[PDB]
Amino acid sequence: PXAAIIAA
Ligand SMILES: [Cl-]
Repeated sequence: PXAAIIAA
């Protein structure tokens, strides 16, 4: 979930 936010 933390990577999801950063990538987005
Ligand atoms: Cl961006």
